[PDB]
Amino acid sequence: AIQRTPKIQVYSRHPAENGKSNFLNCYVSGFHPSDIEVDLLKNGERIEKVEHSDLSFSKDWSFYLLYYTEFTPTEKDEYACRVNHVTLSQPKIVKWDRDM
Amino acid sequence: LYKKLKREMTF
Amino acid sequence: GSHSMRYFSTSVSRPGRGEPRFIAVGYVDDTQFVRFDSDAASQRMEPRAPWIEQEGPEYWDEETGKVKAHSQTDRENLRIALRYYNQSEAGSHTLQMMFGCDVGSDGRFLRGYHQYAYDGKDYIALKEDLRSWTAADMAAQITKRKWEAAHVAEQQRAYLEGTCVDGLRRYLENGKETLQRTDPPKTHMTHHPISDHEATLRCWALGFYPAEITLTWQRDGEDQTQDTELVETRPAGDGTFQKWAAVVVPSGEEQRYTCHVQHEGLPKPLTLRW
Repeated sequence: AIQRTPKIQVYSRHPAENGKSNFLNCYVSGFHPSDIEVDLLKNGERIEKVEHSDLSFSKDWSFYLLYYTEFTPTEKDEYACRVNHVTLSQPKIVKWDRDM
Repeated sequence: LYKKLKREMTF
Repeated sequence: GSHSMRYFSTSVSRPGRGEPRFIAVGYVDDTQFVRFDSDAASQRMEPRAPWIEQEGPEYWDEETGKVKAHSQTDRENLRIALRYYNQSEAGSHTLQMMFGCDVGSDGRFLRGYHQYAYDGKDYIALKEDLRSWTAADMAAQITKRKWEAAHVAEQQRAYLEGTCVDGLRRYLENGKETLQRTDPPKTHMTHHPISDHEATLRCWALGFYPAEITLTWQRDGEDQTQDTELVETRPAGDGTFQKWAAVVVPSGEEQRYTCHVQHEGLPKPLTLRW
């Protein structure tokens, strides 16, 4: 029952413009087993309406999921992505960079 | 178009 | 150019919570089209692509009948495997399954795939010659000996070549708008100091389809893969994809570096310099 730590990437769909409607994507990949919990945060608070893509895997049998939500960033607002998995001693939180 | 094995075969 | 269509099946047991969970998704190249979910209340194959919503209900009823047949096949496949390996039923185990076919630029058959994986490792799979099976462990040799005697390799070969290809052929017509397009990436560099003696050079590729791409860094025309950080290609969510690679460089030696991008939608590969 092999295990894989997920590769987390948080990012905007289009390069961010403050006050313009974008999509926030958190993309986890290369993990195993398949059960995973992903949340999206605004200043540390979980975002309610969030859809995820369908469960699929790559050629190496490693799963990848895409959690996405529509949002309009500001200068102030902090966003992040929180992922827990059986391979993680604690949930890992990834803050969204405009340049990543 | 999904696979259909006429007689479904298991391990 | 060449094209591909794949179905990915994932089954997971949940011992205290009852029946295993089955999830299957269709793909043409990097574009998803259908999906199916065991726990979904619809209990039907659902379109995830706009160009496949036009199919008649005769189509949907046929597909949703076969995917349910596979779902219960894998549910019993899981029971056989917990027996085969003698793992306790308290544990939760996974069975992944993939099948599909490839075609050339003109549409002729190229390759085919029929394979399973148990708990992330290869269990069984169909060889490229499509007359034989590769079986890792002695549990899979049993199923191999089962599937050889039942002539399974011949029936799937008929599917893969006959049915898998013809469906891919109509899909590539139905979706000519989206599928057969190729989106060139929009590229640029970003510069991010860390110390006063160092800086970070990042080379971006944005909004490209298909997702297959090659990113490269160089110094004076010589390849730098030593210091390179390169992220896995990520879906943009709109149907396109994004990727970037980065190197830490001594400041101010920057224009001494070049970034090189290759993609199908590019007539010639690109060279970016700071």
